[PDB]
Amino acid sequence: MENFQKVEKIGEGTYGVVYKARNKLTGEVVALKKIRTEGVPSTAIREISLLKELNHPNIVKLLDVIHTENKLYLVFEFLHQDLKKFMDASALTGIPLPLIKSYLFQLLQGLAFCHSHRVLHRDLKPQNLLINTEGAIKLADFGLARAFGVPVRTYTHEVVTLWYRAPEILLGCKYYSTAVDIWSLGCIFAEMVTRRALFPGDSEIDQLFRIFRTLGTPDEVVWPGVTSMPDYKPSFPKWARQDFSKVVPPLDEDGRSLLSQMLHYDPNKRISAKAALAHPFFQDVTKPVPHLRL
Ligand SMILES: Cc1nc(C)c(-c2ccnc(Nc3ccc(N(C)C)cc3)n2)s1
Repeated sequence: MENFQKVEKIGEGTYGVVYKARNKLTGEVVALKKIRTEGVPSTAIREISLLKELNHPNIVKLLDVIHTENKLYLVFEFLHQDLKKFMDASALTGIPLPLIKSYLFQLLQGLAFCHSHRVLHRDLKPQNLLINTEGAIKLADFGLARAFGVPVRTYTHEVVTLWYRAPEILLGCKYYSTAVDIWSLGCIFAEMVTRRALFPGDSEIDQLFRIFRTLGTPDEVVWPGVTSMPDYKPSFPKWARQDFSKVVPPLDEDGRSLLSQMLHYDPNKRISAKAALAHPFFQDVTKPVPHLRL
């Protein structure tokens, strides 16, 4: 739009490229997401528009949705840093535990809010988790999946990450729930603690087999109905489960306990965002300040 001046390519999401822009009028700076051209589906517009109402302290506010020349522009509140970069910058030392815990608690609140309104993210990842100098962390691109859909190949000619995708999605379940966001957050939680991706799969089956190698191949005992999933193959190699003490050290037992409940195979046994908030892991939760470099 003519009311925005692109300052820099802040990223390239699934539905489109994201830019840091300057409203030539208001003078406010925002992150402008342009989504590519038959005229854009009406259903999407109406769905995306509803998102303008779901406002929460831990959800990146969607200021306006601009649909001109039959193109889509999502105007979001701008934040100075994503979790990915912050992590890379913390690589040598690592993010302090008090901060990791504050971030998880805030993300969980955001999720609780979204899940209570029957809205899920479906594609949580370090790249759409934004932080500010205030010690707050926010979820970006919420509800955009129900608007369109994330494939395995992107227009940016790059590659879609499956590292945080819940097993029910990889196994073909087409009617997944809020539980998929909990799984992703769990994978992110573990990544913050170890400074290494939990399940860095390079393909769908490679992704599924890395999960299996660590948590063990799911069966009807631990996941009733798993063998009935569309893509479940009786020929899946049978891997034994591995202790969480080796999965995410030196995370304390409360943290390990919580992560374990966030990583349960059965979506129904997977702890909810609301319940996660009552976990003893957050008994001593605080809100530290990140040492950000901008
Ligand atoms: C994918 C994304 N989708 C949305 C809606 C994003 C967003 C929203 C608000 N601020 C920022 N800020 C921001 C993003 C990246 C960086 N980098 C330095 C990579 C700095 C600030 N990013 S990111």
